[PDB]
Amino acid sequence: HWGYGKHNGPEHWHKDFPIAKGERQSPVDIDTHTAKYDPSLKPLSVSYDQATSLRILNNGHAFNVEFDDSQDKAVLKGGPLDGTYRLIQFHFHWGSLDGQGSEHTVDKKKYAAELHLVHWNTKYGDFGKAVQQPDGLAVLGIFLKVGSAKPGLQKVVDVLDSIKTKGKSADFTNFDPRGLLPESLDYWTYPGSLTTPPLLECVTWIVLKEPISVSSEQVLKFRKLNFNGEGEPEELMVDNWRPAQPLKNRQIKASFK
Ligand SMILES: NS(=O)(=O)c1ccc(NC(=S)Nc2cccc(I)c2)cc1
Ligand SMILES: [Zn+2]
Repeated sequence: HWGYGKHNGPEHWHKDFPIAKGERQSPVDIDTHTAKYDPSLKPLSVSYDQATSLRILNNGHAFNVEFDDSQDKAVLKGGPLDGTYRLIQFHFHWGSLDGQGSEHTVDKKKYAAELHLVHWNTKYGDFGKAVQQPDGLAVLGIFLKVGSAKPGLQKVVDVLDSIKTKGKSADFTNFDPRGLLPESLDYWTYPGSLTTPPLLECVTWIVLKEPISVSSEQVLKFRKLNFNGEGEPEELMVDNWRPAQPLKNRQIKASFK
């Protein structure tokens, strides 16, 4: 199975998922001097006030906080998007050290971690149909740097003990994802892919300019999670990030001058 180790990591993925070398792969480096301001871009609309979180899951690659997406409760729209995208889950990618961990980079700078809030286009009826479409998903990416703690993250951090190993899940209702956002909604956007297998080229990427700060103690507890299942040799869940992929024939647009 694919992973992030020496023998099954990002350099291996193309063998089972040929699209790894495709024309709109993610993540990418965001070159801030080359990204063009696009005045025709609309403000982002994040409507999370009716969000219903259900569960948190260690899936052996990261942990997912899952939401009830059987109704328009938590949706993303506007920006570069047409139509409504429902929140289905969010997850993080992070490093073994504070100097690495994000998937996207900004002028080659790596952040300590990166949050992905995953949304699917309601015109395709379910998530499985949506990932088969070029405009099927919208993922909102948010960088994390280490500094002051993020109060809105602590509920997540405190449950990680109960989902230490692969396949474990825990009840996680009444969590408000609005506590994970930065102040500004300024963003870059470009067409890309899932950053893990099957690497489908179905994503409109929306990456926020402003990082959130988390504490060293918060990211430390990320790093205490396990890739392996219970009763297996311990491998710490760290460096579950794919590095920057060739931009090729794409332009990154900025929502801001
Ligand atoms: N890291 S990311 O580009 O935000 C991202 C978002 C969603 C997924 N995978 C979803 S949740 N599961 C999935 C998707 C497509 C096919 C299959 I099989 C499983 C995988 C990666
Ligand atoms: Zn991700």
